[PDB]
Parts: sequence; C-alpha cells; structure tokens
Amino acid sequence: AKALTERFYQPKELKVMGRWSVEDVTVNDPSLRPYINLEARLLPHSHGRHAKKAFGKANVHIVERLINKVMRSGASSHKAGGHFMRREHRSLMSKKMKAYEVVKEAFMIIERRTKQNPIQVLVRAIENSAPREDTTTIAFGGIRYHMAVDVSPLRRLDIALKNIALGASAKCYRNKTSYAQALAEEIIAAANADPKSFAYSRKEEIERIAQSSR
Amino acid sequence: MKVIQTAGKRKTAIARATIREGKGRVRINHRPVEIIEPEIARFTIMEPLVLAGEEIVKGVDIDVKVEGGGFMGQAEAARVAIARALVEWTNDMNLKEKFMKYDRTMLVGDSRRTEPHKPNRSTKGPRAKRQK
Amino acid sequence: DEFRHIVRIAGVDLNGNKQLRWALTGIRGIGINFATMVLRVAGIDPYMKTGYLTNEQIKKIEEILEDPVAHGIPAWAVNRPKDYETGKDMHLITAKLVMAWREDVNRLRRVRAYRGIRHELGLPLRGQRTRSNFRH
Amino acid sequence: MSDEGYPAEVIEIVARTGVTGGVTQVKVRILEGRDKGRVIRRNVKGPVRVGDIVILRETEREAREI
Amino acid sequence: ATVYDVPGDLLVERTAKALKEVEAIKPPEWAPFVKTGRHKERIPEQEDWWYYRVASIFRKIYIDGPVGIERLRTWYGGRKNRGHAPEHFYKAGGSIIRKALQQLEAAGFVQKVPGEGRIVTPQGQSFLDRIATELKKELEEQLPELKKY
Amino acid sequence: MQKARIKLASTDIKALNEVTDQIRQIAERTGVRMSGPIPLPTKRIRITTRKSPDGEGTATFDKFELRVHKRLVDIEADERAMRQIMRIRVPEDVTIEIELIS
RNA sequence: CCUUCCCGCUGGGGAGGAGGCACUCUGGGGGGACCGCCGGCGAUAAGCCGGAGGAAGGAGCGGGCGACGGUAGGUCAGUAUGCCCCGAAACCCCCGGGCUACACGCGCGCUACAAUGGGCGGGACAAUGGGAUCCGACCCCGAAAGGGGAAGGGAAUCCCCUAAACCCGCCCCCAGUUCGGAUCGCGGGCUGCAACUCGCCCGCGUGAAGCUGGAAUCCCUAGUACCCGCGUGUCAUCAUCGCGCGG
Ligand SMILES: [Mg+2]
Ligand SMILES: [Mg+2]
Ligand SMILES: [Mg+2]
Ligand SMILES: [Mg+2]
Ligand SMILES: [Mg+2]
Ligand SMILES: [Mg+2]
Repeated sequence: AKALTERFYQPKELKVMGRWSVEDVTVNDPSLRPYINLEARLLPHSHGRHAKKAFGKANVHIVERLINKVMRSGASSHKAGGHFMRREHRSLMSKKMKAYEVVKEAFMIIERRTKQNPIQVLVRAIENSAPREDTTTIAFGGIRYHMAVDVSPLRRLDIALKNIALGASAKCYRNKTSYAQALAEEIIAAANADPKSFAYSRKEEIERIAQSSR
Repeated sequence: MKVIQTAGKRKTAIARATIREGKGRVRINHRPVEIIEPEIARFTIMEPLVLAGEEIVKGVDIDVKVEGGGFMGQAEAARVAIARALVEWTNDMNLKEKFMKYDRTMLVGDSRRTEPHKPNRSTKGPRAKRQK
Repeated sequence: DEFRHIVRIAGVDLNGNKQLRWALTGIRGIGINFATMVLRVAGIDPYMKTGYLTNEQIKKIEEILEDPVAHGIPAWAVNRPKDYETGKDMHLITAKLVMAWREDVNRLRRVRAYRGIRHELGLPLRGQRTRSNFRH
Repeated sequence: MSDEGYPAEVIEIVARTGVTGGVTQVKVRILEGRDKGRVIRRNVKGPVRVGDIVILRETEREAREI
Repeated sequence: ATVYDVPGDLLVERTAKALKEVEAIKPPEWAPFVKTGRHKERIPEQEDWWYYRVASIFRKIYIDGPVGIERLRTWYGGRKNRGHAPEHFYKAGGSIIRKALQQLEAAGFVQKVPGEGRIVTPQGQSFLDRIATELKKELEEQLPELKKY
Repeated sequence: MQKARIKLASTDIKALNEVTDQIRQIAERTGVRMSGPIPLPTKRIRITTRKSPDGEGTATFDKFELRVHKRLVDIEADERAMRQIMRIRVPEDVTIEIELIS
C-alpha cells in the first residue's frame, strides 16, 4: 500500500493478519460453530495439508477458506450472472498472495464502513447465506422423486463461501468495480440479509424450491 | 560464542540458520525480515517469533542463508530453521509444544515434493492429459 | 483558459483531449513510440493534454514530422527509410503513406512479381499456408 | 437470519442413498422445540460424522428406507 | 547502515536523484529514443530513466560483485509478447548498461577487473551506504523495529 | 610431497569398490595418506524413445538409462605407490585417470 | 585466525586467504512402517475405520517389469523375410519444383476478447538437463537483432543460467480503448552452397476479427488440477510440438 506502514506492517499480537482478533467473534449457528475455525492464527495460509483428509476443512481457518474460494477464475462450467466468465491467464488461480490482498482490502473496506470486526461480519454473512434444505432426486423401488433433504453444515459452509465469492466475481466482471469492493459489498449485504446479495438470493431460492418439493 | 546451527527444507529450498546471543536481529540473506516485501512471506517467517515472544527474541540474534526455489518455500524453510533454532537454544518444551500444536510442520518438515511428469502432455503434469 | 476539446495537428486530423502522445497516435504513421520521440525532441511533455497545446507547439511538431531526421530523429525509426527513388530516409503520414504503400504494391504488380500477384488476389504472401486458417 | 429451524444431533449413520450416492440416510435426535429427544430419520446431503448437528425446517416428514 | 538493511526500489530512486548531481552521468543522445530491450514494446515513459537505470546497475554491482554486461542483460531482460505465439524470456540490450558502467567508472564508483567483470570502489560503496543510512533514518521515523538494525 | 588424483568411473559399483579397496589396502600396506573415495555425482544418460515403429496407436515411451558412477581418490605421489597402482588390475568396465597435483 | 573496504548512531556490515567438514550437498552401506499400539465395526477370522505417536499411516508416494491369448488391429515406409513385379528401369546420382498450394468441413492447440488487467520504470526467488569445432564468461562496437577478440571448460571446477508468474511507484478507468495483435509496407541482420517459391530475428509504421461463446463435450482427488516460465529431443538456422523441470 501507499502508506509504508501498510506496506511493512509488522505483527505483534497474533491477530488475524496481525490486524483483527477472533476472541470477540462468535457464531450463533450451532451447526456451524464446530466447523468454523476461529483460532488465533496470524497467517491464514495452510499449504494444502488438510485436503488429504475428510474434515481437515473443519480444522482449517475460515478466512483461508475464503481466500481459497476467491482464488477462483470465475465460472468455467456453470453460468453465474447468466455468463461464463472464463478468465484464463488473467485469473487468480494459484495466486494466493493476490487473493490475500483482495480479502485484506475488502476487510479494510468494510471496517472503514460497518464499524465492526469484519470476521464477525463474515460469519454473519455465511450464516444467513448458508442453506438448510436442498433438493435431490432419489429412487424408491425404481422410480425417481425429486425429494427434499437437509444439508450438512460443512456443505453449508462450502456453498456459502462459494457463492459469496461468485457474486463478487460476477459484480467485478467487466465493470469498473474492484474484486475487493464486490466482496465487501457481498459480505455486508448478505449479513444484512438483503436480496441484493447473490448469496442470500441463492440460499432463498434453493430453500423455496425445497419447501416446494415437500 | 555459543552458536547453534539448524536447517530447513521445503521443496527444493534449503535454509541454514545460525542462532546466537544478541539483540533481536534476524536476517534472511542479509535482509531484515521487517522489509521482506510480500507480506505473506514475512508472516510465514515471523510466526515462530511472534509465538515465542519478544522476551527471548530480544536476547537472540539469528541469521538465515536460504538458497532455493521460491519465495514461499524459502520463507517456510526459514520458519522451520529458526523454530528449531529457538527450541534448541532454549530447551523449552512448553515452547516446543506450543509450536507443535500451532503448526507441527514448523518443527517437522513438510515432506511433499513434486510428482514426476508423465507422458500425455507431460509438460503440464503427471495427470494433466490431452483432450479427446 | 487556453482550452480546446479538439485540436488539428497535421491538417485537420482532429484529436481528442487525452494525453498528447496517444492523441498523436490518432494519426496514421504515428505510433506511441514515434510520438514520444517527437515530443522529447520538441521539448514538449508527452503526458501533457492536447487542449493546452499552443499553436507554436503545433507548428513545431508539424515541422518535425515534415523533416524528422533533421531534428534529431534517427534514421532507423521512420516509416520509409531508404526510399526507392531518393535515398533519403523519411517518415510518411496519412495520405502520402497510403500512396506510398499503393505505389510499391503496384510497382510489384507492374513487374508481375509473386507479391504483386498475391496482393491483387488478396491472399497471404509472408510464408503462410492458407489451407486451414485463412478463410473469408 | 435464522428462521424457526430446529437443531438435531446425529447419533447414528445408516446406509447411503441417492441416485448418485450423494445423500446419506441418518438417524438424528432433536434438541430444542417440543420434541426434546424424539429421534427421527432424515436424508441428509453432504458429509456427516456422528455428533454433527443438522437443523430442520420441520420434523414431521420422516423418510424411511433400508 | 547499508544496502542490505534498506529496501531496493526506494534506494534506487533516491540514489538516482542524487546521481543527477554527478556530471559523468549524462545520458547519451540516443536515450530519448530506444527501448531497454527487444522484450519491451514501448519507449520508457520517463525522462530520467537513464539515471534510474544506472542507479539500479550501481546497486547490482555493489551486491553482486565481479559481474558483467551479459549477467546484467539477463537481469534487465524479461518477458516478450510474441504476438499470437506464446511468451518467452529475452535479454536486454547491452549498450545501455555498458555506457552506464563506463559513466560510473568515469565518476569513480566502479572499476573493471581485467577478468570477472566490474567491482564497486570504496567511494562508490560510500555513496550508496550514505544514501542508505539517510533513507533508513527517514523510514525509522516509521518502523523502530527497523531502528534496531 | 606432491599429490596424485585418481578419477575413476564405472557402471558397476562393485568393480568400483574393488578398485578403491585395492587402493586403500595398498596405501595402508604402505603408510601414505589417502583422501577417501570422494563420490561424485553420478551421470544419468537418459534416452526417451517411442517404443512403436508404426506411428499408430497410443504413444508409449521407453525411458532407457545408463548410469555412470564416479569416484576420486587423492594419494601422495610416491614412486612405490605409483608403480603398484599402475600394476593394479583395473577391470574392463572401468576407466581411470591418474592426474598429479604438483 | 589473518588482511582489507564502507556506514557511522563507533554499533554493525561485507569481501579475499589459510582453517577445517560444522551445516548443506554428493553417493555407498545400513535402519525405519508392520494395521505394529489403543478404541470401534465386522464374526473373535480376513480385514476396514478413528486416534496416538511418528519424517512417513494404511500396498508411504510415484514409476518400471504388461500373463495365457485374441484383435487378418498397425508396421513388409526402420531392420529382417516369402511371393509377385521392375530390372537398364519401378535400380543409383544430380538440377529445379513439390510435399509449404485454398471457395471450404473437422481434430488438437496458441493468442485473446481486458481491471481477478495493459504499459513504463524499479525490486525478487528455481530446478531439470546440456556443452569440441561445442559451451562460451570477460572486454569492446552497435538502437536492436547482432559483430570482433576471448579466459576457462571434455563436466560437482567453466558456461548455457540473476526465469516467469509475484511485489512496489506511475499512466490508463470500462471503451473495439494505452484491450487485441491478423495483415501488410519500408529498412536492418543470422544460418546456409542456396532464403523467390520457402527460413528465423530486429526496428519504425499499419491496426483485422474478437466485448465470455448454443446444442454438446474433455481433464482432474494433493504438492494434484489450474496458472508461470525453463531445459532438452528434433537442430546448419528454425518449437504455438514431444519428453521432462521446477515456481
Ligand atoms: Mg510398507
Ligand atoms: Mg495384422
Ligand atoms: Mg488389416
Ligand atoms: Mg497492445
Ligand atoms: Mg469490454
Ligand atoms: Mg512434432
């Protein structure tokens, strides 16, 4: 950054990025509470070490999961905003340093706004962006019915983070707004639970489709 | 002149740290950690220091020579080397356990290496394949 | 004051009010490199905007364009070095440029060379293949 | 935002389900509301371990299967 | 204080500004023209790029010692857009760095070992370390964890 | 006293070891100071042919490899030692080279 | 330990010699991991799972070796070989052309359609491999491509070889643009006996479609995929390719 103290920021306290603490952070959804890691972890970066196991994601910090979802490249095999995005070389895939700075600028943004811990804001956003029921087709005696099902909290997290990031991506695509700004907007919008957020909207639609399916 | 040598490895990156009594100066290839330009690399290297605390760092001086692959690998190898240096300088197992529960790979190494590339579109990867 | 949303440089090729070097690339025969050269030799700021250009500055870069090498431009940075009728190394602008292209082309045609033939048939002539990827 | 959802703790995994194997039938026990101990069998999507907590928009559906 | 103690880019700009006060650091007549390499696409957009470049070279010779023009060429090179074709690395031109080194040998900052390239002189390392200690102070108003060094 | 480098190279670690043991036991038969069999990086000549003549079918490759193990031994140059290390058998699949540092 | 050079806040930094293998590294020999321990599931078995500890945890990871046999699969255009044919021409050599033609259809890919960026200037960090008419530091000349001389190097000694993605600052601020670089003109070079047909490179100039892509379809389970560049094989000169390397 252009302040030289943000450029050579030195950590001292083991806050997250040496800037934001998590002791004051609380998650009121009990199904997500175990699966949301909020340890005093200075650097979110893990080096893949969790994926080889089945719930290392549970053991993994949450802002790390965010930046990893932000290392995105848009949507290649699906259509967010009705559009394939397909950034190929000008993406952030495998660029976690860029992703880290994107997330950090987003947090700084919202905290300039929102007068709140941005991690608190983020947990609120995934909470009210995370669905509870989905639908899937099951066979009973050989005949398929699009039944409704409940969603496991890990999968709820996965969806929430994914579609937060995807909304940010669609809003930053081919327009004047930055990825960080789109991300900030998406998180606070979802936390306020307004439909402007792609993520809240998507949660509501899969949920109303489920409550239609049963 | 009590000095202690430690070493760290992270995928084609080798750091050699020497630790001794001093003031708190810690240098990576003649350069202060304070000014290492990617924040992430700085933070990888600093984690053991923050975690161990100023109380002992301020009496320690460290110098790391790292001669390998990438900035991140170098940072991790340095992190390893200085973590081991602190532990072997202090003989504090409460600190060893603090590190081992924060990140075990801080003291044990990451054993991972790159998988050899295999024929079909070998330049891309061992499993990356041509299109049908 | 001294503002102009539009400016004529080298006739009435008329240029916006962005920074001057790119405004000049708005001319045929001028890229950003030749532009930066011309301005550096004429003492003008390239980052400057065109609205604040004075008529004498206009005249100055116009005369440079008229005879670049005489002003400090090298001979290896020009549209038309070692011309086919005067060994002078010169830089050509819009109309003289299309005319020069036309002339060398139809010279080749007059002598019925491969390039002239391939020009008049509108096909590639710089070694390409044309089988799979030249389809119009 | 958290509407009238009812927590439910997972006590036992049973066979997996779904045309493509993504669903897992499971036995769960409600924790709050009026049941406060009524086990029930639900079809849950995604990874689950025992001790997990799934929250339900209702409790009177009770899919059953072998 | 020293070069290794402070960062690079800030030092290069500061010592360029200071090198403008040296008379043997005139740009050559072909500077306002030419690119820095075939790997580039456009002329330098700055007017003092010559001083920035010789400052950089001076620091590089401080750090890497008996080094010459081909090594510096590969450091000042980089990636080229080769059109529709993929990207590759290309070295830079040698004339810029040669003229720079020669200007510096004139000013007294580098000398020329008969073999194995060029080497900074005491007056040269003094110049650089002076600028570095100055800079270190000005950013020790900031980081006292760097006052330490 | 001036020293003698013996660079020896083979495809068989055991022939190589045989020679080095010859040298060790002969130097200690005498009393001249050996410098160990320093093992140098072994050369892996790799040749990756396609194993098909036809050009048809899936492309499959044979990665053939030849390995050259290399040792060097420094021993002080005496006429006795030199005469007898010349007398050494030096089996067929090995090369040696006695340079002298003086 | 010796010698020397800078900051200076008189604290600290580097450099070269002996010093020695400490660290790294190299390469020979050994050890180590066996579901071995705890708990659970299955049957108490075979074994699976979770956990501990451990460098490594579930054939550790990744390769090589591809059974009997089939596929009149491909290859007699690599060699070997039957038959038929040519046999003084269907054998051998030379020149020139062609295989590089282009209204079109298809496969695999490169570059893009921009800000999850472009340019400029600065700052960083690799590994694999290769080198005799061969690598070529280093110096000089040149705007570049390139040119002259040339140390050392038959290979842990020298060189190829200070990679790019990344970061910092400054311009651009959502548009066929400072995106994109098809095409074409002029000139300057390298290889070669020969560069028109038909090579590669550089500089100025030009400034094509393309603003995310239907139906449908491909690859991939961890240091993997994606992204980034490098090496080598082919090679007189030619790499959007193959085989590999690391980030
Ligand atoms: Mg085993
Ligand atoms: Mg057959
Ligand atoms: Mg057949
Ligand atoms: Mg462009
Ligand atoms: Mg657009
Ligand atoms: Mg090929």
